[PDB]
Amino acid sequence: GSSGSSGDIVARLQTQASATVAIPKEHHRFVIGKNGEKLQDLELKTATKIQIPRPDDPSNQIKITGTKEGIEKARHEVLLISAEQDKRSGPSSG
Repeated sequence: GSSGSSGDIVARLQTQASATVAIPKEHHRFVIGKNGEKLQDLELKTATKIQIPRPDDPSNQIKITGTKEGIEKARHEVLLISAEQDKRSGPSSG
């Protein structure tokens, strides 16, 4: 037992929310893609509005807006990737 017990509290879905993910500017790239395809796929697959801060801005937290399910998908992916980096081992070859 580590996670779960999501539960569901009676709540309408006639609104829009927005969340953020605190990550290092070094991982922001791993979310955008080698040339700039990753972010694209995410924005679509999740159908959310991802917004990454400039490489000179003191803001290293990404913004995700959309459907409770959409933002979640992007938040779960953006985190999974950024997390793996933290558990790195050596010189990522390839």
